[PDB]
Amino acid sequence: PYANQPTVRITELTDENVKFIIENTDLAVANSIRRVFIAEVPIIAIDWVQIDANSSVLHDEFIAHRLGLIPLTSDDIVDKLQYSRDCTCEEFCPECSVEFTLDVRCNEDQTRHVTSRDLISNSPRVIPVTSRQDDILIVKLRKGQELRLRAYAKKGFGKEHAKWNPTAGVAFEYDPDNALRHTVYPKPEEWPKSEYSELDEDESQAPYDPNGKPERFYYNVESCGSLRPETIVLSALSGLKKKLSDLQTQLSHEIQSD
Amino acid sequence: FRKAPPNYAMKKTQLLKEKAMAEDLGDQDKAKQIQDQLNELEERAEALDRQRTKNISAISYINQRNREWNIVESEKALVAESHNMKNQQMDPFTRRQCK
Amino acid sequence: QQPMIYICGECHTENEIKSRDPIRCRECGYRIMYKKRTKRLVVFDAR
Amino acid sequence: HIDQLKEREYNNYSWQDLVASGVVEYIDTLEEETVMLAMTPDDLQEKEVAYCSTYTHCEI
Amino acid sequence: GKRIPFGFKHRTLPHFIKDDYGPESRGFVENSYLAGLTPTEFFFHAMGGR
Amino acid sequence: MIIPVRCFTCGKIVGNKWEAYLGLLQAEYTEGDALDALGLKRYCCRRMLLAHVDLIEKLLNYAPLE
Amino acid sequence: EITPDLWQEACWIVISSYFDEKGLVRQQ
Amino acid sequence: GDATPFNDAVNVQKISNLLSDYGYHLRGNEVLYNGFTGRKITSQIFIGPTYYQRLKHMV
Amino acid sequence: LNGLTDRDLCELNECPLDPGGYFIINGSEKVLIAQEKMATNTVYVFAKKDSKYAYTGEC
Amino acid sequence: SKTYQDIQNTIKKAKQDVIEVIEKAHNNELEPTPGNTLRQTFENQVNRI
Amino acid sequence: ESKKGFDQEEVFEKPTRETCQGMRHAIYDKLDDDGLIAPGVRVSGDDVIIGKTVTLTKRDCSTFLRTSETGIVDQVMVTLNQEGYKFCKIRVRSVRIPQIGDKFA
Amino acid sequence: NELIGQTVRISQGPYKGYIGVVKDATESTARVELHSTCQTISVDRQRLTTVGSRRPGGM
Amino acid sequence: MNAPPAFESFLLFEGEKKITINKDTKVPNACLFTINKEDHTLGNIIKSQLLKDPQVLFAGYKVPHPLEHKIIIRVQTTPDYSPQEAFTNAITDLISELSLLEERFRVAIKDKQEG
Ligand SMILES: [Zn+2]
Ligand SMILES: [Zn+2]
Ligand SMILES: [Zn+2]
Repeated sequence: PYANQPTVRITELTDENVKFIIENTDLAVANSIRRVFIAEVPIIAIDWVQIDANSSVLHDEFIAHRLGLIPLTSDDIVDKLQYSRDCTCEEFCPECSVEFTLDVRCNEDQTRHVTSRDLISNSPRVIPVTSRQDDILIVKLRKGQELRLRAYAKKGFGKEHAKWNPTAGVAFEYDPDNALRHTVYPKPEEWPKSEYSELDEDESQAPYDPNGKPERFYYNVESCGSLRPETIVLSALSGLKKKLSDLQTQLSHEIQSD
Repeated sequence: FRKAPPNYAMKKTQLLKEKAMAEDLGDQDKAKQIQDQLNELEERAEALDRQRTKNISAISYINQRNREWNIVESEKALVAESHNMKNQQMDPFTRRQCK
Repeated sequence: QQPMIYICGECHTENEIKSRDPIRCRECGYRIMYKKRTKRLVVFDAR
Repeated sequence: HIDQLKEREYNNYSWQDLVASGVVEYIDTLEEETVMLAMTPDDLQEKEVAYCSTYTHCEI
Repeated sequence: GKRIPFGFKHRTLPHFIKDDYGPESRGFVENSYLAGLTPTEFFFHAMGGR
Repeated sequence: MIIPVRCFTCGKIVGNKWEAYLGLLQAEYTEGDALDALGLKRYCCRRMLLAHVDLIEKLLNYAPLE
Repeated sequence: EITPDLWQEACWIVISSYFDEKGLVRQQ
Repeated sequence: GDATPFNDAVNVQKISNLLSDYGYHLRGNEVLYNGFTGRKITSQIFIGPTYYQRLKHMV
Repeated sequence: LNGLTDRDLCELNECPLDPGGYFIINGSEKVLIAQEKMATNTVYVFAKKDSKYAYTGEC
Repeated sequence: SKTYQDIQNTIKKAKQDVIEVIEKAHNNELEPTPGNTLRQTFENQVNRI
Repeated sequence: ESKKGFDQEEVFEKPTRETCQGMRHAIYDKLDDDGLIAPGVRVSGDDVIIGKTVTLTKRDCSTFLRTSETGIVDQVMVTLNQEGYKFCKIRVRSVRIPQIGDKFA
Repeated sequence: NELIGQTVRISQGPYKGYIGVVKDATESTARVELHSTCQTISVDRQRLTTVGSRRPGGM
Repeated sequence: MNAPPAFESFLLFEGEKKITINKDTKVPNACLFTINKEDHTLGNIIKSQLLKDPQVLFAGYKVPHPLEHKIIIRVQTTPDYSPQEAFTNAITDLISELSLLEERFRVAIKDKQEG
């Protein structure tokens, strides 16, 4: 009636993606982690843009939208900030936000690539991803056009807006050979082999294995720059464990109060 | 005391200078207008390339060459078609043959 | 004491137009001309 | 004509030379009723059991 | 209700030849939508679909 | 109009690759070998850069001043 | 000398030359 | 890709043979997983890029 | 705007891709739709059966 | 691909059948059905094929 | 704006709850004293765009945003027409995220 | 009334830090038309703080 | 214009309870937990964890409408076991397992990094 003892095995770890394998867990627990990578992992992203002069050919909201999608390195800050709606302040704080500032005027004759080099932060640690490969083009200005704005980055997760989504793509997979026949091929040999298939080039799918559950879920979490790919994971495990602890506290209050 | 090619009056002055050259049956006004117009055209084309000196100049060179490599890739694919003329069996295409 | 400043079309020079004025540029002569951005607070959600 | 026409915009060869040289023609609908038109040029102007063998135009 | 009619003089398109009652010359599309339709029968299929 | 910041499907940043990709095509790379020299594997991310049409270069021709 | 089965590349050169010379709204 | 209408060089066996050289099923099907439970869908779904438009009739 | 190059279409705030072919009448672009009619100067023998006539040589 | 062959054969037999109806009528052997002209019995045989 | 008659004349003017008699329940201070809203200003349905009065004291004759339209004023241009009257065109922009009910082909 | 027509800034609750102009205020709530979104929400009048938009030096 | 604000999927209003137990009357020993502002992330792990309990006779979850952010979890147990403690024990061990999975992922990182 009790818990299971999952085991992890990182196969590849770079600074852009992690490939691990989780064994001995349920498919629901392994898929619910996959969803926590995408939505509920906090990250810093520009979310408040005050435009003082915009004379580019793009809009006013086209700039602000393209600025929200610029990934900012949240890595130890993001767990010290508060959500904006919970800061006991009036008009953003250093303790719930990070302030940015873009001031660009094209004076020369060639066109200006306003890139994210121009976004100057007030904290040295939350910067757009420029640290160590070009930069995210924001606009191109002509001679005489300009852009001054100041912006604010707050904490959030990918369930509100996708801009707060820390991943490029999560590649979940389980049971590479159709051993459980969770999928049923009409012609099983037209199908290419998985990357993880422990199968020879002779046979097409594994023979049917009647009593058997999924384990060995293979993951490949790829970061967008904002968090490091093993911090996305360690944070999704803690974010899930915290949703559950909160549910349990509210449950014990509902039980004792009935 | 303000010059007329500064700044945005450039094209309008170009057409108006052509109109002033065309309105004249005197050759002197026509030649003065032709010289002024060629000088204004060169100055404006120089100003236009200098602003397009960066990052538009870079995409012109890539498009000019992409259609070039398509006219190259087309002819090499055509030679590959002519060479692969050994046997054309497979089904999924048909065609009329009347009378 | 704000005189309602406009920007020319073809000149891009700010003119002062008060009421009962011809809309023409203070130079080069242009009948089309546009208004300047507001001074109010423009705040967007980068969203 | 294909080679000269590939080197247009590098000198000055154009569609009007194809019309003037007598290669293409503007046929219209009341005159199209007495053309015998081939649809593609190789394949309808090759040699089999005969369909017509008297084509007079061909489609681009 | 009939086959494709002789819209030009005694033929259905200018590609065919005068007095051609055969199947292809009067509208019988013999391809499928997966193989695609020949140019003449694209047109006849449109005359029908109108 | 201007290269999107992220791939719509995936999430991956493709905003910094339009200049690099036009530079590789200017060099000599074929268009499929430029797209993985940049590091774009999924075909979701690869259509962002193939299909992109850059209009802001045409919109910059309409100078407000000079 | 004739043009054979190298003809899809050549069928479209005369189409491109036609559309350079005559736009699409030439009839107006 | 080229999708001119009457073209004899393109057909679906030829596109299918190319697609299977990039490691996909030659007919375009793929094996999707449910996003809500994570379990594979027992039918292979036909996924690929098509050009959509957005018509001006907004609600 | 005629025979005018491409920098100058853009200096007049225009697009070089505009086809042309339309009028500006009170600041509206208007197009003239082409109207068809019967060819003149040509004899056409019809047959109206819904009258007193067997045949009719219009011109 | 065996079905493709079965279909191409049926279609070629059919295009062949209508050619013989056309020959017969071109040499005046397609005798009219009692109730139809010639061009209607011809078109009927063809549409049946 | 025009010369309607001897006693009647239109003019671009902020109306005031003092002299302009016909007058709407709206916010007229969104538009500045020129009687024209300025670029960058958020508007909504039945906000006043071009303040205009016609003399009778003055009636209000101003133009309003179409109900439920809701944009941000994009640019305002002022000029004269063939008759030499002040004539302005305001355009209003409105960002449309693809919500449900939107038609895609 | 008093604050109808003024630019405020929502300073608590879920819409914190969001700017708009008050449309209708009562003794308790106010309707703010938000500047970014295309919507008019009804917020409590104590969650607001006036920001104003003025220019000095008028010379 | 009728678009709901996106924080409405996770932020609790004023007056809404997180979780709400209702005894079910058709069968004995069955309850319905109604969680607000939750989705298939939390509803699926609890159900699959409850199906491991041998004393649980039914467990399921549904999302009544996707435009609304509420799930219902129906649990039925054996008469010596209330579904209040089935649901509690299904969380306690789901927590213990996620915490252990975190410890193991962390040591496997620090061994992969130089090791
Ligand atoms: Zn704060
Ligand atoms: Zn002027
Ligand atoms: Zn992608």
